[PDB]
Amino acid sequence: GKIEEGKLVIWINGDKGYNGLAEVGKKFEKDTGIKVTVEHPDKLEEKFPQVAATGDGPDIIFWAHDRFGGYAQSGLLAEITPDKAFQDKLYPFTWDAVRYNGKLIAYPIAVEALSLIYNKDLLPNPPKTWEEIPALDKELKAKGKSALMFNLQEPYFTWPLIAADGGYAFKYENGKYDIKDVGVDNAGAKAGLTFLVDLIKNKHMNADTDYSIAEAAFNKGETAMTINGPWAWSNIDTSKVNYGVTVLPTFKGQPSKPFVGVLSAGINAASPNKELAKEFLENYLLTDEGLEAVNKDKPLGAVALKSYEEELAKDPRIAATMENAQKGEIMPNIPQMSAFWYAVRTAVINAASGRQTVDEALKDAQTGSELYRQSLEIISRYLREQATGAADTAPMGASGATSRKALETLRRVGDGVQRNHETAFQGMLRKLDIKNEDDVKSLSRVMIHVFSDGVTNWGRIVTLISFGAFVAKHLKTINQESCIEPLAESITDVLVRTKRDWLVKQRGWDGFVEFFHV
Ligand SMILES: Cc1c(C(=O)O)n2c3ccc(Cl)c(c13)-c1c(nn(C)c1C)CSCc1cc(n(C)n1)CSc1cc(c3ccccc3c1)OCCC2
Ligand SMILES: OC[C@H]1O[C@H](O[C@H]2[C@H](O)[C@@H](O)[C@@H](O)O[C@@H]2CO)[C@H](O)[C@@H](O)[C@@H]1O
Repeated sequence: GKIEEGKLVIWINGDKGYNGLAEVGKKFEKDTGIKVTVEHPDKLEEKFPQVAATGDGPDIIFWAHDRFGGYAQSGLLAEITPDKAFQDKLYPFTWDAVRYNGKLIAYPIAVEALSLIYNKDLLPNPPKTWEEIPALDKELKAKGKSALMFNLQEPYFTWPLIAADGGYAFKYENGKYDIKDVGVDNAGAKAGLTFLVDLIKNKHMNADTDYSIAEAAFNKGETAMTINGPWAWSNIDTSKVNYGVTVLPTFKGQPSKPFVGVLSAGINAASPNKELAKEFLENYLLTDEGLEAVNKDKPLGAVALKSYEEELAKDPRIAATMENAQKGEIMPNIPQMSAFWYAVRTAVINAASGRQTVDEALKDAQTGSELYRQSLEIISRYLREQATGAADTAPMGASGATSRKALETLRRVGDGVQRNHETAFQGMLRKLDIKNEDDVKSLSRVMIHVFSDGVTNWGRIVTLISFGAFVAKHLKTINQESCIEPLAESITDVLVRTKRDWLVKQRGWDGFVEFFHV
């Protein structure tokens, strides 16, 4: 339950240079007498938010930057406040990757992008296009080899192809994300994923291939190509395969667009060792010697530290990494990234296995990715118009008909629940004694308990939201209207976290509208 004072516990993924990181920890111990323990738990990016929410977990968590906005939003990360001298030692765009609501919430370490890795003794020149891979596989099959194996279990590896002809996560224009505008089930995404599925149908790839299977095949000289990041180069070096690292193939004449990650280190908000952690990260790890120790274990990519990157940049494999990165897109760090990845992971796995068609898989992924924002739209608008008596005139935006009709439905059914359950609602409002924002943020734990116990149905979702409206009316009448949007956010988080899979199975809010159709 409590993080131990006077030591450092660090989590890093098991594909990274954790032995090199431990060597940095031993240098830290030699100076300070403070022991550093490096661990690489399975699913650490899922475990961290669970354990840290209880005040437990590591002092320092390493992951790509995309998960950190979610952690920061949940209050799990300490704000990072390096001095100018330190900040100037790292590239500005790396600090940008770890900025969330105006605050730095991790230290950037290195820039990662996937590349095409190829065996020059099988394939002296890499394919420039995805479309030529089937014919190459046919040539290679006659030699008792295959063209390509890569991890089909993690959507990170398949995204570059999905993105190539126009798939996107959240639209980015005019220096801004439009979180309502999700690009998972458009014609471009379908074209990419169909190409992948056709590779599998035509026995060029196997839907069961995972990281270890692809890595072993490439490193044993059994397959001519793989798709992987810099961390994989150590094991390829050890294997003695004559390998190149190059630009990903094009699809429909367009570059493959990898999602670019910045390996980052956050400090747990519950750590009593924040000063020790800052010292470790700034004055041991983010040094030429610290990064070299990690990079010698498993390569980092293009490091954030300018002095060391100037050495590393002369490596053609790093040049290739950066070429692919420039053709791709820096991942968002918005809290909705976790859901996007979960939705797309399932879509790829189901399309690849034949459990769903591409169209079915991508429709579900779209709905899953849109769920938080659409739910918040509906719930916020209902609570606010209930509180004030006046509706919001702003356009609903994307999937607007569904939002509008869900709101219209919820007006009917939710107004009814408020009337019929006035007595329970008034009683409970009095018991909970909500006076301010602090009281609203305290509701989540109890709300999750109540709502997640028992059966799942649309009626209970209506009760959740309708009591929210009942509370919002109270908040407005005591001059606490500023608490309504935090309330709506809390209710939305409870709903979507606890009922994600059920919601997607209903066609989200279209299910709700149909369920209560008069
Ligand atoms: C039965 C019921 C449900 C449900 O079926 O899941 N929900 C209610 C919401 C409110 C009420 Cl009054 C009732 C319910 C209810 C009760 N009896 N009857 C006859 C009714 C209709 C009281 S026993 C259940 C209960 C409620 C709380 N506790 C400690 N136990 C307050 S902690 C909280 C909970 C919220 C909240 C939802 C929005 C905002 C704040 C919330 C703060 O939503 C919980 C999920 C929705
Ligand atoms: O597959 C979804 C997954 O993609 C990214 O994770 C990468 C990670 O960034 C790399 O450093 C390397 O470890 O491979 C992972 C893919 O298995 C996202 O960072 C992650 O949040 C997301 O779930």
